Amino acid sequence: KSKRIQDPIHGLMEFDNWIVKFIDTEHFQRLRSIKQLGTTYYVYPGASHNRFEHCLGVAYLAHSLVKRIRETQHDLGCSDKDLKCVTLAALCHDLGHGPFSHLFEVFIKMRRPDRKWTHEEASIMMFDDLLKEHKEIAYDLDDEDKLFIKDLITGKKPEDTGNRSPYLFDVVANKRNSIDVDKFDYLARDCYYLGMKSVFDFSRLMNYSRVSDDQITYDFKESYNIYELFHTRYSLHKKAYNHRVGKAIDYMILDALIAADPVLEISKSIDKPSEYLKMDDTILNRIEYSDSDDPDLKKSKEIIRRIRKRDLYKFVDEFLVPKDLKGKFEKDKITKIITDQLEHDGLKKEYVIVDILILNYGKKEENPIDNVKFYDKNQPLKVFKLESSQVSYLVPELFEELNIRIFTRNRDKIKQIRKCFKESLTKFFGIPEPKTYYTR
Amino acid sequence: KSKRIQDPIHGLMEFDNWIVKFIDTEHFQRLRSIKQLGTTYYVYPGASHNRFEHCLGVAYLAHSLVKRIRETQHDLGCSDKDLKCVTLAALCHDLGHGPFSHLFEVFIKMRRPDRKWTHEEASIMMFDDLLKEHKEIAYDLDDEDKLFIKDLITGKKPEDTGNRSPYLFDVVANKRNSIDVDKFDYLARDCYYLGMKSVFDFSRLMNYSRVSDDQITYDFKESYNIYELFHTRYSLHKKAYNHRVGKAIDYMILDALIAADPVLEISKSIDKPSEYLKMDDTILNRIEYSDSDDPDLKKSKEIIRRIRKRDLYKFVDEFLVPKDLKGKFEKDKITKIITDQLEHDGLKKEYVIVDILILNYGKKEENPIDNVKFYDKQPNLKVFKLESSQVSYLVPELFEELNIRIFTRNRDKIKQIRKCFKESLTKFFGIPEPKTYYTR
Amino acid sequence: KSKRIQDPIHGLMEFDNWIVKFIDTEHFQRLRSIKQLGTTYYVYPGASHNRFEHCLGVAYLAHSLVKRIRETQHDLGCSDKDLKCVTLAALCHDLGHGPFSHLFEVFIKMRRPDRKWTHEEASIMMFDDLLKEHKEIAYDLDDEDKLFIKDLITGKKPEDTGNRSPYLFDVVANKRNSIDVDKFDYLARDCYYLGMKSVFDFSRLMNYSRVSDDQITYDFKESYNIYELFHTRYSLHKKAYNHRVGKAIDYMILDALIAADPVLEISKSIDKPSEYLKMDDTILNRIEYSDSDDPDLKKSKEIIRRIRKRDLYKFVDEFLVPKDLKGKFEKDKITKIITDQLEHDGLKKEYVIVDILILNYGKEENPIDNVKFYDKNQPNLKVFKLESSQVSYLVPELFEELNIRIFTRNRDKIKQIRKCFKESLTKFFGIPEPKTYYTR
Amino acid sequence: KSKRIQDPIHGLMEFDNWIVKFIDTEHFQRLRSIKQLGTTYYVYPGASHNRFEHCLGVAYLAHSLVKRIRETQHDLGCSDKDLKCVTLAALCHDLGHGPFSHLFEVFIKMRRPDRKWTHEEASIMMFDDLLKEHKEIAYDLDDEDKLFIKDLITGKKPEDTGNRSPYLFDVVANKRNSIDVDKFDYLARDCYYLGMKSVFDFSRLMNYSRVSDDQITYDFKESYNIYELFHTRYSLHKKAYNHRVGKAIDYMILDALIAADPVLEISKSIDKPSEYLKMDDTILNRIEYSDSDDPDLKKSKEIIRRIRKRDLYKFVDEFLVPKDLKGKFEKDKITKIITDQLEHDGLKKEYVIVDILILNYGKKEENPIDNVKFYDKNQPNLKVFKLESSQVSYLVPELFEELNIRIFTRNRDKIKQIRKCFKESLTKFFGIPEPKTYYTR
Ligand SMILES: Nc1nc2c(ncn2[C@@H]2O[C@H](COP(=O)(O)OP(=O)(O)OP(=O)(O)O)[C@@H](O)[C@H]2O)c(=O)[nH]1
Ligand SMILES: Nc1nc2c(ncn2[C@@H]2O[C@H](COP(=O)(O)OP(=O)(O)OP(=O)(O)O)[C@@H](O)[C@H]2O)c(=O)[nH]1
Ligand SMILES: Nc1nc2c(ncn2[C@@H]2O[C@H](COP(=O)(O)OP(=O)(O)OP(=O)(O)O)[C@@H](O)[C@H]2O)c(=O)[nH]1
Ligand SMILES: Nc1nc2c(ncn2[C@@H]2O[C@H](COP(=O)(O)OP(=O)(O)OP(=O)(O)O)[C@@H](O)[C@H]2O)c(=O)[nH]1
Ligand SMILES: [Ca+2]
Ligand SMILES: [Ca+2]
Ligand SMILES: [Ca+2]
Ligand SMILES: [Ca+2]
Ligand SMILES: [Mn+2]
Ligand SMILES: [Mn+2]
Ligand SMILES: [Mn+2]
Ligand SMILES: [Mn+2]
Repeated sequence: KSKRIQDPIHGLMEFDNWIVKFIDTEHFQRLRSIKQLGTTYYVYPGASHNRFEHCLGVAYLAHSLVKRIRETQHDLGCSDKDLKCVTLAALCHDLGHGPFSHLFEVFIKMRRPDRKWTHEEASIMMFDDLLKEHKEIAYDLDDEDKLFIKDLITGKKPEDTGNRSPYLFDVVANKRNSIDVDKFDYLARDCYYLGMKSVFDFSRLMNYSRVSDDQITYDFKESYNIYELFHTRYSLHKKAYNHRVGKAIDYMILDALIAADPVLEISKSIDKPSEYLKMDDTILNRIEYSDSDDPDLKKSKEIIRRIRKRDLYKFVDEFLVPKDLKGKFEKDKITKIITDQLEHDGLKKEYVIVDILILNYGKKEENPIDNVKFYDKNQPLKVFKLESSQVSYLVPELFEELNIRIFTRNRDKIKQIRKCFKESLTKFFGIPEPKTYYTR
Repeated sequence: KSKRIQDPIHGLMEFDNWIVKFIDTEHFQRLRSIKQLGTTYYVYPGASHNRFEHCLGVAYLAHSLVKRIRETQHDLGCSDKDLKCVTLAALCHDLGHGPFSHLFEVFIKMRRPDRKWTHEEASIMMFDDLLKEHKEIAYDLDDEDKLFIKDLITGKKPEDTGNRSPYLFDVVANKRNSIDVDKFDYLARDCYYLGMKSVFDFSRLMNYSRVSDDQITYDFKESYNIYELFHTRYSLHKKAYNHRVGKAIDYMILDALIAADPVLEISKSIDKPSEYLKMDDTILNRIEYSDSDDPDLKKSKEIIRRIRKRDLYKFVDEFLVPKDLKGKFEKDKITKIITDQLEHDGLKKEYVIVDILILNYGKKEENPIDNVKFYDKQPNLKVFKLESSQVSYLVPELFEELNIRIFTRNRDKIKQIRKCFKESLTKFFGIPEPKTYYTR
Repeated sequence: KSKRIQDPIHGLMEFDNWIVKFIDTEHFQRLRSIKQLGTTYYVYPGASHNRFEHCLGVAYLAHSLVKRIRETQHDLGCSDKDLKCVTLAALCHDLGHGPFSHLFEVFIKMRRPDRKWTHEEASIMMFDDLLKEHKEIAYDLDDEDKLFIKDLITGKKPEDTGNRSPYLFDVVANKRNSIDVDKFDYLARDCYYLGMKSVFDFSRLMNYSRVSDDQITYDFKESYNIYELFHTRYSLHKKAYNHRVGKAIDYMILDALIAADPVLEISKSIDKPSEYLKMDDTILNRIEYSDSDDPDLKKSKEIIRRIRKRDLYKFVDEFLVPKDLKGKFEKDKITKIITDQLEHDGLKKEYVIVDILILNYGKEENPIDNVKFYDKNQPNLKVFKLESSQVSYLVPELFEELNIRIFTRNRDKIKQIRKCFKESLTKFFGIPEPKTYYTR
Repeated sequence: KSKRIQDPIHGLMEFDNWIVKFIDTEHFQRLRSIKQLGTTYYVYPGASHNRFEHCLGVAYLAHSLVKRIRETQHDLGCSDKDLKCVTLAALCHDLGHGPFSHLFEVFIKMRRPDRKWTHEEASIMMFDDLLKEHKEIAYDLDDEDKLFIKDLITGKKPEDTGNRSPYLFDVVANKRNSIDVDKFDYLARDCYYLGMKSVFDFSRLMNYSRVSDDQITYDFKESYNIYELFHTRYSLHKKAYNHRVGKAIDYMILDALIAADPVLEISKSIDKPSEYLKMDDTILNRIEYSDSDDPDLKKSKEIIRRIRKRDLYKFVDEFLVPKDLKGKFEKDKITKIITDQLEHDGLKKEYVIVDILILNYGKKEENPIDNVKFYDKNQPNLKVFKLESSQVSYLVPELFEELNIRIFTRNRDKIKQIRKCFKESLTKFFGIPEPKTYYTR
């Protein structure tokens, strides 16, 4: 009946036999071969964790959070089916992730930019395919139930929630608060495995929440803890997720996948669920260990061998554009002028890689503790909202960061591309003195 | 002939006999009876630690850091005597702390305002008496070495450093960076004992620093870690150090010390070292259990019995002043108006307590990382200071935050003076509807 | 009403309003000044915790355990009244501890050996006085319920459990198994504060237990966890509790209390609860800082100054008896021949101290004795006992250890007393060569 | 030059540039695709770590320890070459590990028992190939240094260590104490990743040791800490390393490997370095993601399919032999009685699996604390001594060598039936009329 999974983050998690059925499926077990942080493992060797174990924690969190809500608020009318759908939604929210997680999206964009593929779109396809091949374990699931699970995976804004337990949309994919149990898991899981520390305490948000006004409301004593949630995500982005060598290795993995695409048809595995079953991170080993004499795979094997020998794409120069010049930036425009500068004075454009780095705290430029409602235990008083002049705390110095990083495929000539970077910056942005991150 | 002391933060601490004899002085062992966090133990039962164990950690960190500097930079001319002086400075930096730690500094502030007594001065007096009664253990120290220890304890600004190893002044009492091993210990110690998490890693700061420009410079990779030093301290202030009930219990202690002062001469103990040797946290127990029928001591026991019954001074409300009204504030000027407001409607002044809270991200109002010089293991020309864009992270919204907190010695008139605080706020130099802490 | 208290081991413990009424009493608040490990703080600086916080954890653990039992086994009939009794028993079990915890028990044994006093008896008396002094609290409990609480504080053998929830006797003071939530707290709290590690995990024993056969049964997969409970207690005794310098300072505190006993009536405070409320660890400070001219206070003050100066009683030698000579041992007899040996061939007998050390793993019982198990894998309701032939794990080399440790009050001579010990061993025991620990 | 690598166990690890060139070889980076705990990840999802990160820590600890010895005991004569040699042994001590670690040894033994191939032999084979294909990075090593490095990986008894710094054999593969920095790392790394606790503190063992009598001696105050090293490893075996379902999936992987061997020739990979370079855990995916219709491949594909659907081999029962009955026991002889009993009154023997579990507190039935020499800081004149019941009392295993007979079934419908045959064959093998198995109540 009930199962028990030992996890370093959540301890011992209990899953009912109903949950276990969807777990013991080739669709979900596929997540064991998909790394949670992609190429971070190649810079932070502790980041070996996969999306499989992360999804178990989100399902455990969502099930127990909704179970606490149902039992403490019996007048809410939340049914057993509502608890089952939110548990399946949490369990299958990352089912559609591809090899190296978000990097597969960039790969498919570079290959088929018109398909507009995204990982949670594949989550819908994989969820349906699991229900088709294992309809026995989903006998109790209705057609309106099946769409409920899919709508919770993607999340809905507070205006288009409907009448099917609107607070349940705050659990897995939060569009109003961005405070969800999925973030509770990976923030702590990645912190644990990267060997990093965090102040945010998700257990207090797990137990000291409540449902009011069709939304999950939190104790007003937890306001600074909610601050530390997005602070942990901000710090994780600034310390590990956006590491420069990790991005250089990311572009090498892309060039390898592109080269091996015509023979293996990697960018086509997303068209069929049967083909997506076999797509995971082991594709890198398949290319590496391929003995074929195809010039595509030979180029792809060379890039993979370059990873193993640490002969990676080197960094050239970085530039943070000021907020005053943010309006003039354009990814396609800045790429053309830079490549023209290499073509005019320099070498081939094949060497240079123009990378864009967008760091957004919260939702765009929105402050923390926005659209979240608070309560007081003493006053059993309507939900309230704290004003900007009522609470102060730590804040990101720059809410929106625009960084134009330059990588070179060839490690021979870096100083010439570094000079060419300043030449392109002074005539696109007009700044006579481009204050690049490598100042003089 | 050394001694290894086991500690939950630093593991096995190694102490040689030259300082062990200093640790085995009744002057140092007095710190066993002075809690590190004063009255925080009454709200956080885990905060049981005292200043004695903290000072052992600081002495351990100062000795190991300076020993590494001596073993890695032989050209600095740092002697074994210089190792002794900075180690002794660390051990005795908190020697002059009184009962309930900083609570005693504000007790003497009322009783003897002209004295302007600080625990840094008592540390000098206590250190002097230590050498007076234990001159057998200070035979190799001259007055120059003695005066060096005094200066290291008080800390000196970079300009007033002299040529007696100016870099050593950054070790125990940093007046330039605020990055000292004292902060290293108690931040890790308080987090461990309070049960709160920290984002700071002091071991990295200990192992990745070098001496240059007559100061302590840090690796560029530790820039984020330096931010998390003050992040951790800020969060600790916002959650534990400045707890409202902690200050409520504080004001009770001050009142009880005031009533017992004409009988016990508590405020006079800071004048003679042999009188100060008998002054610690236990004076509350001595007053509580004393059976004398003195009228001045009767009120002290009544206040102390109020603590045991948790019939404490009740928090009423607090007001976070806006940035625009900071210059419009004056502590003594505003206290007049709430005194006049209470005698109009309500009761007498004896029930209200006005409290000022100054929360500082680092000493005073400045970003402390702007005073840290860094080095990049691509050897830069000289040690450099981080520019505006070289690094961006979590900055405080208000570097200096002023909070007007209102406490009452009567628990029944919580709403009569909650109004009078708002009427005083709205009538003093403010706004039609003040937004205090409990306004919604 | 309900209050939550942060604890570094249990996180956030919630106490109902009826529990807070007991906490907010001078009887219970007295435990704030009763160190959990007595003089261990003088060897392990991290052991600054008190009996106050330990008691909160036992109450939280006991309450949470028995409440989960009723919510999962409704057929048991465990009423809300029984939940109240076992929670109070856990909260007040250590209410009778005196200064330095168990050390005070040895002190009263040496002073009034005919009283046969124990802190449990003082815990009942402190519980009776608490109710007498607070008539407004604890209205639900009747006289029969008051007897139940006292019986749970002392514990009862399975033959005298009665007919009112006999399983509840396993929660606080377990006599048939010794597996209780009291050990769950201090094993973890002492490890945390001493800076030690343990394999035992009380949380697994908390949520995976079942009540049957009028007792508390456990999952048979936790049989090795039960092994590690008693392993952790055995390891804590062998590493911290029984430290040789800890016992040396123990005798110093005892000698000082003896001198001051006629004046201060320390050993007589266990007769009147009103006198016992002022009996806490700060009594050492009142003696140390006394200005009285009585000769015993000077003798008491001189010993305390020896503690601060670290001129402690020096450990001379220690001898472990073999199993075949255990029966030929008697504390009074071996002390006499050692005393007579010092008197004839040596110095004054006041120098030598003869200390017995008994270390029992659990008598000589096996750690899985008398605990019944249920199989969660196969759905079952019957309990079973694991035979010794179907389990194998770690086990102490010596289940019972008897050591004769000798300390001297005079550190001028040691080798002389050490020689008298060896000659007394050959005269009291038939061995010609003494297998002491200071052989070489 | 030097590089700093962040690790959750050791924090920041520094590596000199010469060590980095070995790390950045395809032979070392292959360990990124080999799980440290084999199939344990299928039971404990936190145990996702690979041999690459574990070997990084071991080389870091081995370098730190030996570097300290050279700086605190100049008179020993430990050369830079010696420090280079032991660090390389630590980095390559797991170089020849096959897919799912210890599982591959059983696959070679089952397929080719005459070879008796061990991953130390493959470690030798892949270490020689590492230097052959990267000769520019090993220019300073001579033939004797290579023999020094190779022997440090295996380890040597105290009677077989020469005069070339014999204490260094205690750093990576300790044959006298079993106290090496290999255990220092994976004991902590496995606990951190499985989500389990440990009483051992390897930091104390790293700094409170001293070399004398051609060995590594430990401070007297660390005697309890040493006991907890083997306490932690013993506890890790009883809950994680020897999990029944982990062993059940171990046999599933084996059956699928034998079934796929005629087509993929997996067992031949242990012969040529170039082929073993492609040998890692990913072969589980290549077999299940192939598309050929070979009947041998179809049999292995089904086994992998039952892994994903948790239609695994079911644990039947376990029998701990008594100490008296341990002398009268033989693996091949007891197995015949069980198959004969199942072929008599049951179904075919293809469903039953006979597994013999051997748990050692040390290496065999010796106590490793009896082979470590201790010293005293307050008595430096006193020669290093062994523990001789003088303050030597702690927790020891009841059986220093635990022998367990476990039965697995390939079909879950015959669990109760095979359970009877296990007790039947137990009665006709041992002189025990009523055997008390694991599931007997
Ligand atoms: N070299 C190397 N670094 C690793 C490896 N695994 C994790 N890392 C970490 O990831 C980071 C990658 O940086 P580098 O390997 O130096 O890449 P790079 O900066 O282009 O190379 P350099 O220009 O020589 O510094 C390193 O600093 C390591 O801390 C590995 O296998 N090899
Ligand atoms: N001296 C001293 N030791 C402390 C103190 N706090 C904790 N300890 C620990 O207590 C242990 C025992 O104290 P010792 O000073 O060694 O007592 P002792 O063994 O009788 O004295 P010695 O003759 O110097 O060895 C030491 O090893 C320290 O690790 C302290 O404040 N002073
Ligand atoms: N009452 C009480 N609280 C404690 C104690 N120890 C720690 N605390 C914590 O300290 C916090 C302070 O709250 P209270 O003691 O109730 O003080 P208060 O808020 O002024 O009192 P109330 O108005 O009744 O809430 C509590 O929330 C507890 O979590 C204790 O011994 N008694
Ligand atoms: N079912 C299942 N168990 C897992 C999984 N991952 C880890 N485990 C753990 O492995 C343990 C044993 O696996 P089980 O699925 O129970 O397989 P089994 O014990 O041989 O057979 P059953 O208990 O009848 O299901 C479980 O108790 C889980 O804690 C998983 O993905 N599915
Ligand atoms: Ca309150
Ligand atoms: Ca000593
Ligand atoms: Ca099972
Ligand atoms: Ca680099
Ligand atoms: Mn996710
Ligand atoms: Mn300090
Ligand atoms: Mn207790
Ligand atoms: Mn290894």
